[PDB]
Amino acid sequence: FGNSRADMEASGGNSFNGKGGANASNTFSGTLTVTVDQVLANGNLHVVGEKQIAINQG
Amino acid sequence: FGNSRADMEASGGNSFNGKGGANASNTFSGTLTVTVDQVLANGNLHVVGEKQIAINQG
Repeated sequence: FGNSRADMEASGGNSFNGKGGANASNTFSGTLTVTVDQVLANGNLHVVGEKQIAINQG
Repeated sequence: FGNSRADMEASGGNSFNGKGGANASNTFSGTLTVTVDQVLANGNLHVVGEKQIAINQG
């Protein structure tokens, strides 16, 4: 053990941090009058409708 | 990996912000006496009227 033959010192480190995420949203509010353009075999009604508003510059 | 052969660093950005809008309004308040100048086939009355006021300088 003389002459620092067995003296030793070591250190080590390892680090990892990952993360992730996502999100989506949508809202819609209004009222629209549509018209029936087809009646299906079970009585369900296909409906289509369009509202066009022009206010000033569009 | 010596001589910084694999060391690297990059950055990037992209931004966009658009917006728009319009609005219109009108108000009218008053009283006017008009005259019937036509009676339609369903009894509705076509009416026309004019009021002219001159106060001082117009």
